[PDB]
Amino acid sequence: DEDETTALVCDNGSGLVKAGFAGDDAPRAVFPSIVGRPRHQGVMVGMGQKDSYVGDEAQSKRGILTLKYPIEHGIITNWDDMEKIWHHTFYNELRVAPEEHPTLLTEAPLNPKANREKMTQIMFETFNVPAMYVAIQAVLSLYASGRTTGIVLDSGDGVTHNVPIYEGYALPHAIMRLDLAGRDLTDYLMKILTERGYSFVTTAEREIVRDIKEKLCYVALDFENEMATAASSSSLEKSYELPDGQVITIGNERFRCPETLFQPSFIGMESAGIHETTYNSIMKCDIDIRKDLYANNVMSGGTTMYPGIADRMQKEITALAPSTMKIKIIAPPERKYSVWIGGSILASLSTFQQMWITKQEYDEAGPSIVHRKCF
Amino acid sequence: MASGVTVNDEVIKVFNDMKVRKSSTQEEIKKRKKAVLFCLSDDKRQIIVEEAKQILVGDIGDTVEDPYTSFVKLLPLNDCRYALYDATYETKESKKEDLVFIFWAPESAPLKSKMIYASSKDAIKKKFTGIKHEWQVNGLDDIKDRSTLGEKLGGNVVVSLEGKPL
Amino acid sequence: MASGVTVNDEVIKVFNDMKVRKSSTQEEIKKRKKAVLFCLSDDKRQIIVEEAKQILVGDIGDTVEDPYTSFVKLLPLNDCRYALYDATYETKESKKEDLVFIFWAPESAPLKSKMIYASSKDAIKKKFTGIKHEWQVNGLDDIKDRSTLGEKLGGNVVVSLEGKPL
Repeated sequence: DEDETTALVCDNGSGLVKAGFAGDDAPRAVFPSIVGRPRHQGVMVGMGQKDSYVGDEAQSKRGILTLKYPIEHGIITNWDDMEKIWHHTFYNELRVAPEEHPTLLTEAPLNPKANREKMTQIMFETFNVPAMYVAIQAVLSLYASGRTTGIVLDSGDGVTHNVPIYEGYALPHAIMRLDLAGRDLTDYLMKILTERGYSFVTTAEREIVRDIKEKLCYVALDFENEMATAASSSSLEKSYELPDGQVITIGNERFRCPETLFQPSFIGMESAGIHETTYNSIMKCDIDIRKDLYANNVMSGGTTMYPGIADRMQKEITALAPSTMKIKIIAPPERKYSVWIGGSILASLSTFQQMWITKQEYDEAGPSIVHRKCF
Repeated sequence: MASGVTVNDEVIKVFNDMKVRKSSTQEEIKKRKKAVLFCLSDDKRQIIVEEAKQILVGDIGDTVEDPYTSFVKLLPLNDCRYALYDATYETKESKKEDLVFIFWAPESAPLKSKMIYASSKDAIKKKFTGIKHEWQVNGLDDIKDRSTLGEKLGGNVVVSLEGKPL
Repeated sequence: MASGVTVNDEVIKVFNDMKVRKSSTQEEIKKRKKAVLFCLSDDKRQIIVEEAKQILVGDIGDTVEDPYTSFVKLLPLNDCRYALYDATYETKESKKEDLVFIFWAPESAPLKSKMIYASSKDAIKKKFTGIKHEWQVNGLDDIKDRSTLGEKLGGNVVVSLEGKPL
């Protein structure tokens, strides 16, 4: 018999979860990787059939929960609530039984050896998944760009990752991270909307500040030019509107917000910008391959959705790099999801014949199977 | 003595079958309920399910525009009820298939259907899990098309609801 | 099953005509393969040969201005492929006659072709051992120019290539 065999896809890199089915180019669910549970009694009096509230349920239930993200930076810092994110993803967001359906998962860049093995473990011992693979996240968007060798940037939520890759292997002497991204840019956005007297604090306003971050914020090509061009216009200040009909105004905050990713000195870290971190990462790669990393800078992740960011990156890196060499940046249309999209395409491939990460083989090879079911 | 009412898991047996996905090439099409109604008993100690029409995902071929725009043409204008809807909205960013809980309590429905369904409303809301959204709806004009249903899910992701572009 | 496509030894038949020579007086002029194309079989499991102009060292006299230039009038504008080349190039201190592996993946081509093809790079690159250069080909307008068939080898040739000045 024949059925559209619904193999499962889940991805997390920097605290934003994406999920759907093998062959979907558009997710069935996307949520922030937060779990909350009661500080005393449940959300309505007595116990429910659950009293743990993930993502959207954690975000919309103020006054009642103690909360964690199992990924407080770029590394997974808890597994026992990360279990409950996957459980909610499968059985509540996607609404499938993973018991009989194969899974593609992604390892988040710059994480210790055991992180993919503890992922492999929980999938075979707790969820009972029949066959699975843990990919490195970055290579799926490298392959979707049309590279097998190059350098990948994530800038998802809670970190920017910078991952040089040669022929599917990420270079462990030269991989880099910058612990500022789309998360803390939401909080910096309300730290400057404070200058207009908007006393924002709640999750119900973090909704609106997210919506300004997606629909209104852009990177400057020249920060002095974009300030002068705004001041020489008869409109720079513009209203956004809250779903209940109330109105809020935003101006130059739209590019003052993004700019601190090109220099963390503005939000007050010592850390260098994403272009500087990219070229420092390239500079720490081997001399016989640095040449091709210049042309193959793949921009993935949620924070790459600001206009001007790839265009600025090419203009910035050409001041850092010896100008005999030539720079090329690539930022896909679906750059927001690109790593999970390449995961969905990998999930749909049935050619298991040189993999063998399965719930038979697991019980001989153990948690470390993932390092002995690859070349 | 203020006893209240209780949900028997016959309401949850149909919820489980409705909620969870199965085989895509047939059993998503005609072994998923897309709409159901839940009702107070004549006794009034319990919530039940009855003949109050369930419809599936494939029945758009056999009969209707879509199952839920058929369901709103079958809602009782003079009684309060609970309903359940698996709301499909589609875009390039996400293909969201969310299960929604509905409290139906018409302006024309009587005060002593109202107060009973309203006080037991959030007992059933804790028995269901893998609901994403909820509606408190109070007449036909609050529910009369998909575009008025999409507003109460909200965001900007509902570019289409139930196969109809908004 | 979450697992990339597997290449088998059908491709090693076509690469026999590359991996070894014969005598230059006749046999190389009928049996050195200069260009050949490979594709994903749409059962979605393996990379096979695409039997659409296997180019050699006779055909260069009859019509084929450069071997690859006749092959660039087949290659799909918006879809991915794999190819091989036996590159004939004169340097300052050696005549080289060296095998090259080509990844064809146009910049505008579908992600859903790109990912399956690109993840097979490892699998084909293990089997086609005895290659000395790798051409990343990002579309037509990254290889229609005759010089970059030398640059993608490392450029350091600087005398002649394919019978043309370099």
